[PDB]
Amino acid sequence: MTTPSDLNIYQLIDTQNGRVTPRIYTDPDIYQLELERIFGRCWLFLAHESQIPKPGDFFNTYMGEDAVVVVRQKDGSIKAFLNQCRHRAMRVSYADCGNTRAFTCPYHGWSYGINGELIDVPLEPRAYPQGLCKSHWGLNEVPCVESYKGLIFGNWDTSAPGLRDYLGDIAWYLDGMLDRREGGTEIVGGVQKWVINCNWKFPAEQFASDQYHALFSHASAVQVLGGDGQTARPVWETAKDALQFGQDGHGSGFFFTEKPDANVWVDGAVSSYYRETYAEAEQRLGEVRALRLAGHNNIFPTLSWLNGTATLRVWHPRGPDQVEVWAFCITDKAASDEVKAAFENSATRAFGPAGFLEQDDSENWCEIQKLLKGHRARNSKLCLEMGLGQEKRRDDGIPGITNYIFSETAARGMYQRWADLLSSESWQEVLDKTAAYQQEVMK
Amino acid sequence: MTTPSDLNIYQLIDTQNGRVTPRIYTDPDIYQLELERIFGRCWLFLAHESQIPKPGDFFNTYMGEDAVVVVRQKDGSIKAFLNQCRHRAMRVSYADCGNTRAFTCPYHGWSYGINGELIDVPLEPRAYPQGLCKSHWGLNEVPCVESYKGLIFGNWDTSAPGLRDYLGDIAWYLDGMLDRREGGTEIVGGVQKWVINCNWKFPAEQFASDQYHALFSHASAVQVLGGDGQTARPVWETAKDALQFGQDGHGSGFFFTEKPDANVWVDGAVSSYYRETYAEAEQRLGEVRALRLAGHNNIFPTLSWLNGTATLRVWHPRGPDQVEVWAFCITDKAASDEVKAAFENSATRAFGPAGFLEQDDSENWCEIQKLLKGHRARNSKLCLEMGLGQEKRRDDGIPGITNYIFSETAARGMYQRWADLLSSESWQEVLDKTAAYQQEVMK
Amino acid sequence: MTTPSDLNIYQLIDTQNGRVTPRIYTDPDIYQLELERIFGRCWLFLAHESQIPKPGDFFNTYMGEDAVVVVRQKDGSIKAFLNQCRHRAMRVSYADCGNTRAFTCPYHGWSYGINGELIDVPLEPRAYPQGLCKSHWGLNEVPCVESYKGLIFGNWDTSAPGLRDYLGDIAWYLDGMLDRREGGTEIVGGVQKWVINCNWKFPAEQFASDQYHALFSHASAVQVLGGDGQTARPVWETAKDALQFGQDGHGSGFFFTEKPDANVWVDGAVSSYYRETYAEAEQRLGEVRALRLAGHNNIFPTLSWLNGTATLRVWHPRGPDQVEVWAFCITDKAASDEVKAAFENSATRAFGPAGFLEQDDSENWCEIQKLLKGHRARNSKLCLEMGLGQEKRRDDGIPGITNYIFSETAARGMYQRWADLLSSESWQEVLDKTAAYQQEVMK
Amino acid sequence: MSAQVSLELHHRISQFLFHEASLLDDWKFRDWLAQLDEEIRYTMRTTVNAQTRDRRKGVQPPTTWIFNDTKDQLERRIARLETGMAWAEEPPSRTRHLISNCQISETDIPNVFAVRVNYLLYRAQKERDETFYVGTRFDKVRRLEDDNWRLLERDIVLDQAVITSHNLSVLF
Amino acid sequence: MSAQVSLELHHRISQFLFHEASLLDDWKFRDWLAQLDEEIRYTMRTTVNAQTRDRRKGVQPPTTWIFNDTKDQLERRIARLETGMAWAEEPPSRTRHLISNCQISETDIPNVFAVRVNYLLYRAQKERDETFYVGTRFDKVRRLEDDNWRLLERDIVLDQAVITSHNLSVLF
Amino acid sequence: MSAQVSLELHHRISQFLFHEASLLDDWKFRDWLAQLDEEIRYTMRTTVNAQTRDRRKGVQPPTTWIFNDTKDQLERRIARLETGMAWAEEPPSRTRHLISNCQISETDIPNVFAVRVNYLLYRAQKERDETFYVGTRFDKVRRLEDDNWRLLERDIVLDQAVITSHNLSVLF
Ligand SMILES: O=C(O)CCc1ccccc1
Ligand SMILES: O=C(O)CCc1ccccc1
Ligand SMILES: O=C(O)CCc1ccccc1
Ligand code: FES
Ligand code: FES
Ligand code: FES
Ligand SMILES: [Fe+2]
Ligand SMILES: [Fe+2]
Ligand SMILES: [Fe+2]
Repeated sequence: MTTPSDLNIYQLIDTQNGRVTPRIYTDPDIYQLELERIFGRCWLFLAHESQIPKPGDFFNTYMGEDAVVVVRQKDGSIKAFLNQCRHRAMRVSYADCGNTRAFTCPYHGWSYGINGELIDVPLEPRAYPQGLCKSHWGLNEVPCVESYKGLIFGNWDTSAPGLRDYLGDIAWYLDGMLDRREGGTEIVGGVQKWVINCNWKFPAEQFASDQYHALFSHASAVQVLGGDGQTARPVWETAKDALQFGQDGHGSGFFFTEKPDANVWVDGAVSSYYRETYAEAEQRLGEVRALRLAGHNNIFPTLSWLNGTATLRVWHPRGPDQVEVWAFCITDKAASDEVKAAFENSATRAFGPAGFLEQDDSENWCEIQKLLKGHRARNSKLCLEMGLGQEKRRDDGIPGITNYIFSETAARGMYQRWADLLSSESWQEVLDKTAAYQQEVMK
Repeated sequence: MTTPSDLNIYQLIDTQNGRVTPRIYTDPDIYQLELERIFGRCWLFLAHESQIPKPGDFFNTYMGEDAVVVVRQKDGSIKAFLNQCRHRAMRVSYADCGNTRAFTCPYHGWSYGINGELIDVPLEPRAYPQGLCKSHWGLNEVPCVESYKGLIFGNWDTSAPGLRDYLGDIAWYLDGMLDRREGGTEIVGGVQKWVINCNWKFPAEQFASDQYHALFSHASAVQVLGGDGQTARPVWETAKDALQFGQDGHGSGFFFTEKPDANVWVDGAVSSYYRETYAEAEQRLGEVRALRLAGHNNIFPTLSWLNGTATLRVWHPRGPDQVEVWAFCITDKAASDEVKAAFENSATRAFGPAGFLEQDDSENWCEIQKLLKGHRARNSKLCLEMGLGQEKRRDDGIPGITNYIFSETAARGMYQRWADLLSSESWQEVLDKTAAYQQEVMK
Repeated sequence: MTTPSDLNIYQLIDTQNGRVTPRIYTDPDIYQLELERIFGRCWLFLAHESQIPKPGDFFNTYMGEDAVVVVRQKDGSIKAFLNQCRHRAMRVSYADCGNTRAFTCPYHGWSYGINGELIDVPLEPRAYPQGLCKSHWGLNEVPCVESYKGLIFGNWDTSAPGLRDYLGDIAWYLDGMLDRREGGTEIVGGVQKWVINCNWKFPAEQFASDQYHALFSHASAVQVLGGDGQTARPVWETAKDALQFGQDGHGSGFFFTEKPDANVWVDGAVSSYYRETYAEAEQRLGEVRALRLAGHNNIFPTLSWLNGTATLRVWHPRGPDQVEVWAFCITDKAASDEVKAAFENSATRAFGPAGFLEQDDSENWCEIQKLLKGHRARNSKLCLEMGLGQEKRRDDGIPGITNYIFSETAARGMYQRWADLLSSESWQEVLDKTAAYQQEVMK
Repeated sequence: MSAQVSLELHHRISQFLFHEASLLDDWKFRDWLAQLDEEIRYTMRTTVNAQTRDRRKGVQPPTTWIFNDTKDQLERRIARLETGMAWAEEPPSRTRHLISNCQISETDIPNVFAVRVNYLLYRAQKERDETFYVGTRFDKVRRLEDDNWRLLERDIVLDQAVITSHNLSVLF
Repeated sequence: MSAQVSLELHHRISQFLFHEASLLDDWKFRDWLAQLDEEIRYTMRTTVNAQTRDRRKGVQPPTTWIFNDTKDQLERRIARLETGMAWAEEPPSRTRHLISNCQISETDIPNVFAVRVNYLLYRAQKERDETFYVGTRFDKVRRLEDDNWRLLERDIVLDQAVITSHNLSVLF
Repeated sequence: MSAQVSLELHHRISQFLFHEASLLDDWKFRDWLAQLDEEIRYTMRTTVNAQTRDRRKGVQPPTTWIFNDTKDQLERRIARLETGMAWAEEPPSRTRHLISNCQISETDIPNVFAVRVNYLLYRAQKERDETFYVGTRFDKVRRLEDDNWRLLERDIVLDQAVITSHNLSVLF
């Protein structure tokens, strides 16, 4: 019922003029093609190395719509497997996290080791007189798993490029958060999970290239939150320079500030901790990244984070018109317990199902998805013309394509990457098309 | 994508022999083709001019599955717009009715005037250095909007014929209700909204050509209701002559009566008011229409009304197997407050979610839709052979094709119009096919 | 669109090597093709002759997704009709069971006799001046209905073989339960109905060829039950020889035991009754079948029963990922009231929504169906290699293809029959393919 | 506002309301009709959404009735079911009334007491039909000299702006 | 027609029922088993639809059990969970019992009281599973000389003709 | 275990809780804020699933906050709605609180009483939106010398491991 040929991906989006057709947000055939290609060939976030410290520790997560289990091995390596018994396809694990020595299927009793091999089969001599090859029937394994400074990503496809090459320039911005202090980072206190009724492209695009909405959507929160002396006005009011990076679908954005200051939504203790440890962060990275304590960042397809409040967000697609959000809080390992408690309170207050800020965003996305149900509604062009033609490469030492923070360079780049991945058979063709597009836009 | 060639519309319905295949009530491809063509090219009811008296007043309604806002302009005209912000497609209004000076999108802050132009764009010089053309990005507007004696209809397609030509003969029957007294009419007291799980064709066909069911479905209501002295027997028992008009998918039906009498379900005060003002109604229209205080009328696709109880009903399709009903009560403007209160009580008692009559009809439709889920159930022919071959044109001054009230002329005409609209590219081909069908059936 | 050409049935299942692709459990086009062919051309269980003893008695059941009414005629025959009024397609019966003289449509009032003819039409002379042929508009009738020793089956297709030929060898196993004593059997006390979220193929295959799971899934029930002290070890431990019959999609399985013993889940009174009546059962049938008071059976597509607890189970498909279970309890007619009460208590305790055994099975099926939602999950092969190549024909007088009880002969046969029926136009081609497959497997 | 009643009156009035609900659940409509007083008023209206400015002012879009009955119209509604030709009620619906948060207070008229409760009405019909109606409810109750209670008024509030059931054949 | 109990007895019996429900909600099955009396009878049946003529006569299609237990079978059901090999209750479900409309009456046998309530049982299990069971319930309670109460009987009514859950692994 | 209060205290505390819920339902947030005590603690946490061995030991996967407030943060949440620029609550939501199974006990601190109830919160917003939140709730209440009650603490339990609503803009 779904055919790649009948679909016209390039017809729906027009990057050069900046027009988008809303039919891409509601089409089931598009959704199945996405599940086959985009989530099949792109690196996806799995977990943090702090969550599986000792051998035998495991964590249950998702890739696309497929359940996956991540397990720490005896020699220190990390592996990821699909949750499916090779006989009748029943899951072998259900807990959120823990420690185990083998996974046992409850339906019939097949047992698998942590390395994935099939160790036990009940009544094998009677059931299989001809003999069974236990080598062939091991657990399905993710071929590519790799960790960047403590964040574990995984890929289904061997032909795809490595993690470092897939990241590219956005690694320079992620290093700003991940490498502030010696010792790395760690997660603090559990995971928050909830469900929103909107396509997965809405939050991804917003966390890629949207600072425009914070002026109007979050006016009430600014007015209310704006006894210790602090700057009531938000950082964007007094900022001198602003930067947005929009390349390969990876997006980032921040403001230039004289002093290291977090946003008004954080607690005083968190800002004090940030100010006290400025010398080490400046020495390790540099003045430009050290002074950045506010911004937005998104890694294609579905990893999002903000610099100030220290939150990680992962979106799992559930059908063409739903998504599930998992939210983590991450902080420096060397921080004391009190500072970590302050971080947890601040992040859970500002962002979450009951946060001051998330409510309006989720409401807007759900309203748009509800509207997109009529024939006339999803055949009208939408404007994407912010900052068109002003793209340039900075010479001050900041890598990548750069434009003003009030522009849609990253959104257009993400949509171009989406159209290229959806309409190409091989990764080499995708890379060639991306290079051609970059050469066109830069000149 | 969606091509009519793969479908066989003419195969499913056989008008000449009077057979119908139930697959038309449950097919999703048929539903999408209907949304594209029938609701795209046909005049649809919007509101009443009494609901938007002063400039700036607005009303929220639907066309097909698309939300629409109707607003009264300063010069006295009326305009209808689609509820969608041109930037990211978010709705700009949510209230049921009211008065306003501009519509503001809450997501980013774009503001539109009542005439639809884009007046305000926040931080435009910084966001759009190259410049933005505010003329191109106005609100989507319904090109054709027109009011007949105070009822507002709208059309998406410019090529379609005008409102008067689209109505034709059914205007002669609508004028019977609308032109009883000077001053026109007005709505009284709010709108009733509820949801039924059945295809939109069931209530439309019933209100087009079904008087047969009232004998058996509403037996209990007649027995119980059949207070002040009144004719216990309904009008149909003592009636002598009956008329049904079945042309162009527009259907109407009533009985001939010596005296002006409403049905047994109405209150005594309403019937007394009808009897007292007979001279003016007879003088303005004529004896035949003035004596009609009962019957049924439908306008293709989804406008229904009954003469006695003064109710207007609009059906909005929600998927192939659901519908949403909006019910209005309408009465003469010159009537005093007490008579209008009596009208409201009578209409809300007889018809509504809790009315004596509506319950059984909704139950029957839902049961039929539940049954239509099996392969064998939706491949068996259904009979439509009532009054076949007795069609003739009256010579007593009543326009249109006429048959006995216990016939299915209007249902067959509606299904023929449905099959013609669904399977034609241009309106001219539809008109030619309709003329050919009429010439065939009349001879 | 559902067409044989676009689909690839033979690609999905590989019987010779024993592999299955899970996509067959979740594909909607496969489901529609199944509804058209498998349930359209196969004999389906309707009722028991004990439930409709006297003329005019009726029972409401299902075939596929189509409601059907079974009625006992005055001359002693049995007829099954589709629940649909020939005018506008409304149901004519809603009660679970009872006695009636005619079926009346509530929407308009058409009345049908028990033989199905249309006897009454309200206001026919006025509604149908040209005349109506009541012969043509009778109730839709199932052409083929036949009863085997008191169990009523029905078929939609005339070209399909007779009931005896459709059953074949599985009749020899059904006769073990049905012909234990004179007088046949009868149902005791009502029907249990509930809903499970899984494909019908899961319970069908399990009740066809699955004894492996009882070792691990029902370990807790075995450990707890041992109602008082009895033979603690289940039958499978003491059993010497075991048999599984896997032919034509019909599967059966049991153990050889020295003494007539039911399973540990039954009550003591039931086993005592079996031991006391063993003599007559042995005389009527033979020692082999008389000593069998345990095992599993299945008749294609969806009839299941177990010998010990005397339960009948029918599965009605509701969409690609749901099923509805109806459970009956059946026992010998000559048994006294106390023994029948004991049977009812035992069956309702062991099997049902709240039974000790059914809970784990339903849980496993629902978990598998939940997992089958990802692209990667439903494209991985599953093993079907139990007992491969050991098929042989016994010479001790037991008909059919026979293998060890811990084998998947019947599952592979069922999947082959499914693939043959789904991909053939005529029954003769199906029979030829089945004969070819049997000749291949015997070599 | 008015002083809350003591323990005994609260107990007796709560038991009276429970008894009336149980009569409704068991398909005994003649006894339930015997419970009501001659001047019973049975009311329900519609629900609307308004602008922020309207809410600040207090203005609302116009509303309309759904139920508006006296005792005689309730008698007619009962007789319609009793005839045997009501296809909405064939087969009958199965309902449960759950009542909570009972607040009772005195009234200016002697021997009349005002009651406010919250209700959940669960309705299941035929096979695989389920519906929940949640809301609040206001009542007035009169006590006779023989220690018997009658219901004088009932005003019901439903929280659904667009009612999601095809009909309401159940008495609230 | 049996006289309703006074305030004190109503209060004490209501508190006893609430305590039993709280024990069930907190996964304390041994204390709950200690609550029951030796002659406990735990019953539930099925629901059917009948013709108009049958309803007028009083006849209905035949029904069958769903639960029929004594104390020993409840002990077995508890031990099955305690073993650790019940895959229906691994991981366990999370349930809430809501009880309302409590009516208490005397009985012919001394020191035995009859109770009728309405219940809503909410069950959520694993991730994204929710089920509501609404109905009525009849109980009998025996008071000991030391002011301790035991449960003698329980008969449960479920309003679903076709049960919409795959299994019932929760004690009502 | 915990000593149960008498009839009068149970009645008064139950009426106080009902009054607070009614204030919340009628969109009167200033009076509701006046109800709370200065040291109010408003808490909710997350729900997790654990292994059989962990449950036997008592260990669980780590959890995190959802609500953690004092009186000042509740004041801020009220003022945010009062500004008129909260698009989550424009138009406002329509809610009903149903409270049941009230158990009241004494506490070591004089004039402080512990309460446990079960709640169902029904939320309907815009057109065709409905949500049920079912759970349990623990409270502490302080009585003043002028026979007025204040709320000192509130800890809420939600039985959903994966919350199925896009946001929680309602005060539980
Ligand atoms: O810089 C920050 O701390 C967050 C600002 C922001 C606002 C809206 C979308 C992304 C980031
Ligand atoms: O004339 C009337 O008031 C009602 C008659 C009727 C009967 C069946 C369908 C529509 C109208
Ligand atoms: O023999 C019996 O009574 C039951 C044995 C069984 C095991 C697994 C599936 C069906 C029947
Ligand atoms: S289901 Fe896993 S071993 Fe069979
Ligand atoms: S969503 Fe309307 S202005 Fe952006
Ligand atoms: S619906 Fe059956 S006679 Fe018309
Ligand atoms: Fe934001
Ligand atoms: Fe009607
Ligand atoms: Fe089993």
